[PDB]
Amino acid sequence: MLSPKRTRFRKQHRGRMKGISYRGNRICFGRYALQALEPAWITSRQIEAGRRAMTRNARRGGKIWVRIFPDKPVTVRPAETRMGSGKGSPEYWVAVVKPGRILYEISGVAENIARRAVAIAASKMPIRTQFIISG
Amino acid sequence: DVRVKVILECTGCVRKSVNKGSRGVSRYITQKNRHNTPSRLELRKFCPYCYKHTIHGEIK
Amino acid sequence: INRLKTNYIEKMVPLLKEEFSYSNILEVPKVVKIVVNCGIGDASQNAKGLDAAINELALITGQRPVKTKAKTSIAGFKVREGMTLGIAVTLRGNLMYSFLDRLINLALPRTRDFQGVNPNSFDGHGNYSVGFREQSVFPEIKPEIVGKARGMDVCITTTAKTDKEAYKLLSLMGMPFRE
Amino acid sequence: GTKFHPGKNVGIGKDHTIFALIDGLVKFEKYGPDKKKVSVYPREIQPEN
Amino acid sequence: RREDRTARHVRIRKKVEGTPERPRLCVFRSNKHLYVQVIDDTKMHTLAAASTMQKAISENIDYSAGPTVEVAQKIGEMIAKSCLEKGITKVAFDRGGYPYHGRVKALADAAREHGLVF
RNA sequence: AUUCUGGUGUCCUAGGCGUAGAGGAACCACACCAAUCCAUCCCGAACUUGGUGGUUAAACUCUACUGCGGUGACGAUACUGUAGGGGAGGUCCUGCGGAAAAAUAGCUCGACGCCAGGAU
RNA sequence: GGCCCUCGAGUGCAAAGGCAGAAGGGAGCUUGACUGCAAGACCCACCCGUCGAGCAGGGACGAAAGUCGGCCUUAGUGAU
Repeated sequence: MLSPKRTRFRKQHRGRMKGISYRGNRICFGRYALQALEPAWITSRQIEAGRRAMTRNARRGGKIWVRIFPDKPVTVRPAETRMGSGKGSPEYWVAVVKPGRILYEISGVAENIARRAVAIAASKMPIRTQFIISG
Repeated sequence: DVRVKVILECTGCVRKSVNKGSRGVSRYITQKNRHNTPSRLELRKFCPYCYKHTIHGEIK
Repeated sequence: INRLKTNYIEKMVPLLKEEFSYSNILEVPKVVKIVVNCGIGDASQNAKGLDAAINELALITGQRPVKTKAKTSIAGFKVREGMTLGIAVTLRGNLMYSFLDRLINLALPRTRDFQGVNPNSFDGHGNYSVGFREQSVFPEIKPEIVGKARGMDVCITTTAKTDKEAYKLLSLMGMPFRE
Repeated sequence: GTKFHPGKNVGIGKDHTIFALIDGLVKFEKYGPDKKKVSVYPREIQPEN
Repeated sequence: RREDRTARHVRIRKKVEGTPERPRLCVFRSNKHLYVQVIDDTKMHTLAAASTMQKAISENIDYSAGPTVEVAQKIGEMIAKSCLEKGITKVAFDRGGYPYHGRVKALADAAREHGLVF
């Protein structure tokens, strides 16, 4: 659960997810990487669960990197309660991901195995991801 | 009863009366801290009945 | 006139021109001021021994120190001053050179276990300080009449640059070094 | 506060309110290092056809 | 020493120059050779000038270059002499970055007593 | 009429630093002393006063290079005015019109006005 | 005490906007925290609020030009 450490303010707005993610398009560390297509609000439970499942299929060697970190909070109001009377406490933290953004990077395994691994990591996530080789 | 408005009269135009152009004490009400400046204020100021620029004595 | 100051301007002016090879005489490294600091902590409470310490240093030369005050202690009081600390002289001119060389002759024989001052103890850009654990090094002090034994230091402020220039300046001045 | 600063022909008040002293058109000049001025200039001839 | 003195000039100038109709008397001072000049309202040109660098009274003056009380007293009449020749009564006397004490004050004294009341 | 040095602006980082060199005939600055004018919360460091016997070293002024700082396109792209369209999945696509920021090419080591004094 | 970025400090009290030889820090002298007003604007349903060139008198400070009718600005308040 990749939670932020004491941010400025507690609760904040929803905004929205216009535009393509331009910056997190490039690959730094890995040679293979998982990249997003549809925008979504990706919880830390979804990140961690992707990272675990991808790690399980690394096996002999090869290092994995995450490139998305949540930051934004989301509040669900006290369960079964009428409208109004302030906001609720933040339950979970989410990464606003837009189209064409890197989620996971990986290097140092055979292209056989990396592709197998990212299938599982794709299956754990809520969005239509895709595999990208470049580095 | 800690910081108080106070009654700066004049020592110039002390209370006189008769002869149409009546004297009529000028006055200024303004604030001082009672604790800070325990001795009474004694500022110089304009008084439109004196026509000068008198000493404005403090009282109560 | 002091034995340093008369010999300094006559003999000691063109001497350091040989080593460093300067253009003009004025740029040949020299002393601008001496600052005799004495930063006391407990003298905020009671400053009678501190007043005595003022008289101690003024009766060496004639020139007196200034009563130092702190940057920020603990007070709301904005219109008037904060918490006092200690004393500091600012020496210049003839009296500067007087106090400078007669410190080395009259005062330094009184300090025991004194091989000398540290040679590699400069700031970098040609300035220096020397610290003494007692302010009873001077000839005038007597250890029974003083209120409190409170040490001190002396800052030598020169127009120098390299670390070889300050050490050689002190050598020409006449200071008993270490190593 | 003084976002804009007072220029020529122009008063500046107790609240940093900037008001014109004379007739004429308003001018927002460039002050030097990253600030703004305001001066006022009357205009010579104004023709009507 | 000179570094700090331009600050002293700018502080006074930016306060002095701000209000219009400025026939200002600008005095200078130096280790050698003392100078002074009067400047336009719009700050374009200068109306009347005087100095120990100038040829008239520099040959009449005794001291080498001319920063002293005597020569300044002489200049204080000559600077007020040119102004009334031009036809300018009141001016705005400027320090120019020097504390108002000795030579500048002596200059002001002869400037006042001449007829040039500023 | 032209060029310097000293004073005053318009113009404010195409105008600022660094590096490298150069200037004392003048002007400008550092070194001499301080009864007195006057001064130091101490100190002629500074302010001030009286003198000159040194110097272009520091500052200041002037000539260079782009090392930095600064400014900075064209093209595209994001975005958006207006007229439409696709998706239930939450935003996307089109015509018509405006158009960044960033990045880079490249541009810069001031310009220009008046006055005082010197030189052609 | 020296060096180096230089305004990230401070600005009685929350924040925002401001403030360099300064609106920030120190000293000298004082009381414009003054009477009589006021062209003209801003803000608005009304009630209310806000800025004010300038003139008149009588002062303050300065050599002078000038600056001063409270506070660096926006809260510290109630009609009849």
